[PDB]
Amino acid sequence: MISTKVTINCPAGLDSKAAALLVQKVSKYSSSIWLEKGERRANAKSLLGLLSLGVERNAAITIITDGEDEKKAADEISEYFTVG
Repeated sequence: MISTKVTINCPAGLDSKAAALLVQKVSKYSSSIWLEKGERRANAKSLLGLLSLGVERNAAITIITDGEDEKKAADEISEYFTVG
């Protein structure tokens, strides 16, 4: 189980476009993947869960990965949220 803290460097945070792209990207991994904002939590495979987080631009978020590829998933999700 890996916890990595990141800043959402996305113009409208996790809006429809950014949440939908995360859901697509995250299907490539075998690991369970969740995002956490304070006490709000969502499975990264759930468009509805991601949207319900209400993540805005520059929000501090925790990426939680758990499974065979958990370190790869953690690095690539953090990269997606800082660089694009």
